[PDB]
Amino acid sequence: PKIHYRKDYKPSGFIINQVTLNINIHDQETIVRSVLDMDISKHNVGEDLVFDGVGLKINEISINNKKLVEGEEYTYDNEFLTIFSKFVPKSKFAFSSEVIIHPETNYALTGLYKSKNIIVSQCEATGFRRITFFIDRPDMMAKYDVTVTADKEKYPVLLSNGDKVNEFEIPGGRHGARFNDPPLKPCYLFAVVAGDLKHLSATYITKYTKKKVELYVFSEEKYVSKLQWALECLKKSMAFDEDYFGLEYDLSRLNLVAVSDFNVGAMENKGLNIFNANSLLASKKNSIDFSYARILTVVGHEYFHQYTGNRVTLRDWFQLTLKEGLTVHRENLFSEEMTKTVTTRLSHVDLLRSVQFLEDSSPLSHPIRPESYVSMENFYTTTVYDKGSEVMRMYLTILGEEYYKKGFDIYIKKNDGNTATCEDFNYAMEQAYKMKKADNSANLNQYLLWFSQSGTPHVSFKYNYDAEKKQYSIHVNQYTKPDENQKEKKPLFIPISVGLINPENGKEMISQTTLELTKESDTFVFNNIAVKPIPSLFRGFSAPVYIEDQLTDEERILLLKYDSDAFVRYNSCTNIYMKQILMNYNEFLKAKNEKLESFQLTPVNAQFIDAIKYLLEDPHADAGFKSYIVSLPQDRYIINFVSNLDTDVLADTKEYIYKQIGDKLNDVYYKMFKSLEAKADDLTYFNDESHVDFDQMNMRTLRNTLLSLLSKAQYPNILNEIIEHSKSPYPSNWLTSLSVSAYFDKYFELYDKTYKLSKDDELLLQEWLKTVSRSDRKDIYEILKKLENEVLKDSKNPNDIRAVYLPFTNNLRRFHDISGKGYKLIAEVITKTDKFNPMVATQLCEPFKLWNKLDTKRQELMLNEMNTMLQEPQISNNLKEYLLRLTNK
Ligand SMILES: CC(C)C[C@H](NC(=O)[C@@H](O)[C@H](N)Cc1ccc(OCc2ccccc2)cc1)C(=O)O
Ligand SMILES: [Mg+2]
Ligand SMILES: [Zn+2]
Repeated sequence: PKIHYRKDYKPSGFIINQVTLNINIHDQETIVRSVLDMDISKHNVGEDLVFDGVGLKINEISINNKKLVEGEEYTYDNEFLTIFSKFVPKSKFAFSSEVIIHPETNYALTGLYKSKNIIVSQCEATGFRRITFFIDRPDMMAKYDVTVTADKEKYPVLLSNGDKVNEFEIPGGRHGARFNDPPLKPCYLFAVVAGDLKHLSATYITKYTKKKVELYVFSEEKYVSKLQWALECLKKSMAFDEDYFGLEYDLSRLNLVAVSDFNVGAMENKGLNIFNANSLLASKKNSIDFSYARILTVVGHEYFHQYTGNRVTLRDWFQLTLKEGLTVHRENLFSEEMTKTVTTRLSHVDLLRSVQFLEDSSPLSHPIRPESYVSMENFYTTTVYDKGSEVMRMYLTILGEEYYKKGFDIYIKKNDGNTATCEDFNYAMEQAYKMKKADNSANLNQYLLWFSQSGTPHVSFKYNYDAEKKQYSIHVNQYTKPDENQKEKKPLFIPISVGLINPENGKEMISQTTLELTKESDTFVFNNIAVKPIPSLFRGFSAPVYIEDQLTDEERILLLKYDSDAFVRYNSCTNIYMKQILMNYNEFLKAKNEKLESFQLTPVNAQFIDAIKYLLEDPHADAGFKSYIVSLPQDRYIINFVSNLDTDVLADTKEYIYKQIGDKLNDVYYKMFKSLEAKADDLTYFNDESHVDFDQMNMRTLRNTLLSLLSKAQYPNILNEIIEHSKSPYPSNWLTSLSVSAYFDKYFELYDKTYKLSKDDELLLQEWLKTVSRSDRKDIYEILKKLENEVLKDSKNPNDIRAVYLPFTNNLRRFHDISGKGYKLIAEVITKTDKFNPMVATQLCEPFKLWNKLDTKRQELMLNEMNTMLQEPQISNNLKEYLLRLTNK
């Protein structure tokens, strides 16, 4: 397989100026006629004309309307069409082709495919070449004129990019629409949709130009009543880009379309965003709370690409983080402003430090701008997206809001409807940095290391306080562990937002301060510090690093109680838990290894338990934040701190810590579960489709977390509460009633009740499947088998497959069963899925990412399943490449 290197970028010897498509959809085949108006570029050296073209069946090809003949004048190997240079004109010419494709049997969901009764395209990154021949790379900018025809009764709604310029009838009960999109775009932003779609619409008037924009949200008829929140999210997105960035939408119309079968969450095709239904459709009756934030996130995110990705484009796929990390960052700012809850930021940090930190210490570790790739899996990653987002957010932290906005607007104005690279972004930020520091000497050259260096930096602290001098010192060190990408890691530009808390009264002792650490170590001294402070370090999580605060648990407790920054409070709690987990883990591990007949465990710090109770019982404290403090750190976060992690031992450690705290706090939890009911489950706005209260949803999160704690504990009579909860109108509640009932004889009664409530809404059924999969059941393997036989069957819908299996992979005790049966089961699913959808098969590999972090027995079991998969004669390029990289072959 071909390895592509970043440094080898060279412009094509061809230009494609105009694409004119005719897409004729029939029952058994789709006919795609394409005329490319092309030219020879200044880089041309009289090479062969080579088009990408995957799985296309050629009816004809022609140059200047002269039919070309196979073998003589072109060859085609199902991947590349080669037109021998002697037949390629030397000035402007027309290339035309007619190919046949088969969206009905395209279960890989890339290129043109059928999702239920909707025909839909997915072209990012390399899917356009599965529709027609092209030079399928994002620097080939062209104009598009697209005509789609189809059976009118089956496909009454025809959509593509641009303006609909004509609609016409065709003999045989068919009809057509022509869409012309004169602005240049890369082919990965082409889309087409045909179906019996229903819609909601609104008109948005832009802030400055006062342009009327038509907004249409589409879905199949069955679910059209689930579109209202998306439309509200879209309006919000557009207002935020105006308000924060001063950016308005440029086009007459924006369509959002929900489809049932989709490899990812959504896709920003220009004017025609296409979504996984699970990231567009929601109702209060038929969705869990999580859907509301998800739809807000995904509508926002694809909307923000209209600038960062669609108007300012990528020259090549190595710059992916410049559209994805920057767009994630824009959506984070949006969501933070929309939700007004601290849990928006904390949830993103929680993901980065579990999932992305895991990736960055795995054999898959890469910088946010990789130097090479064989498959797009090397790009579409939590590193590129989420660490990329934190790299983009660090500019805002360094510059502050006014100068960040100034630098952002420099980038937009300079690069609007060109291609840009990460260096172009850094440049624009640097111009702002100069303006802010007040000198053209200052630069951000060191900052560029965040794009090229892999691995997570470790930042550690020592302190000094001189009481006589009133002088306080923070000594900071950074280190990044060498890996496969850099043998010698350089110091990064790390911005460290800090506060100093007076431990006597909880007050801030200094103004807003961001320490700029640019060397391997530095000492920051503060004068006129009246009392020894407790430092509040990396406020807001100000750089994507392992923070080693070297604080005592008494200092962390004081921050947890009294600090002003939510992340630091959360982090201090996290750190207290980690110190406890590592200690108890080692005590259990020693008892297992030494086969001890008796041993001691270090109990949970009582003052920490007291602090949790203090916060829980504070009626002015935030319910979302409360839910994080009563939860231990994610397993995938904890794994970053333990070599040869024995999962069973970790499961015993967690059990012990949870039981220690519950033994003190269960009455508090019960009281709160009851006192929260009225506001959490308030039905006042249940039938107001547009009324979304993120604080109220966080109250339900807290109740549902507490209920789980109480049910695991077999708190007296909790089953009564569980059964009553099953009767709630909110799916978050009644599906929670299912999961927490796992600990009781009522589980299967609730399984049936909740199945019946879920079964007639495709997405709700998927949420039910997740709830069953995640259930803490001793007979979980038998339950999956029942899901497989009765519900999932041979569904190829990636939402169904992911729902049945992924939540189960997080079951620490059972997925990691020492027989290896869990690893076996998931490898079987990956291999089955790989036959028709290599992308989703590769997604299903996720639990294997930490394989080399586990105890040696499990390392061996996982490695055995990965090698079994690798040996499959029919393995896809995508899966093979992924597993080869993961297993360090
Ligand atoms: C909210 C947001 C983070 C949601 C998120 N959306 C996005 O990633 C969009 O903007 C992307 N352009 C859409 C996209 C994502 C992945 C992708 O694979 C190409 C590929 C091919 C082979 C192997 C791995 C990956 C193509 C498009 C979401 O879909 O989950
Ligand atoms: Mg289905
Ligand atoms: Zn994106």
